[PDB]
Amino acid sequence: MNIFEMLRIDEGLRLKIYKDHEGYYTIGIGHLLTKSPSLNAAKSELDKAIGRNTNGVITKDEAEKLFNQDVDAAVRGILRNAKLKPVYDSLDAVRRAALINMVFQMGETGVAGFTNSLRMLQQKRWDEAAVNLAKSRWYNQHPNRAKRVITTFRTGTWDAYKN
Ligand SMILES: [Cl-]
Ligand SMILES: [Cl-]
Ligand SMILES: [Zn+2]
Repeated sequence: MNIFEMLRIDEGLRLKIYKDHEGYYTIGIGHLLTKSPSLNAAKSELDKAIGRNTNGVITKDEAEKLFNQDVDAAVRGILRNAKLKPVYDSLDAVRRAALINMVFQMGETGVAGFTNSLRMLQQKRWDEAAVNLAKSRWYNQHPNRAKRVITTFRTGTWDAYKN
């Protein structure tokens, strides 16, 4: 398993613009288009992102392209951040993936705000981190997804994702 497969399971794949669980316009593999309520604004953004008049629909390949770009950006977000990098650098491969997943979902800034959990993870206090991470809006709004990520941080294995 790897980050891509992991995120593909958590985000799914949709080829037509859709409203996500937060009520925003998204497409492909969790690719947010706009937090605005206008579909037009979302189509504009889509065309801009893809480089063609899409009419709100894209191909698998195009979705995969947005996805590669998005995963790249999450990583770069991590590496650039003073609070995230040192943690990331302390972790094993599986756990790094769980950090990336969160950054992809919520943004570098968002994750950087989990001071306490970050600190526990850096100290390798897994069980503690996992409890702390669950005390969040993130967990409460996405219990199944959040449980898969937290487990991954807890065990360092891909178990939550096997299926
Ligand atoms: Cl793009
Ligand atoms: Cl969920
Ligand atoms: Zn959400």
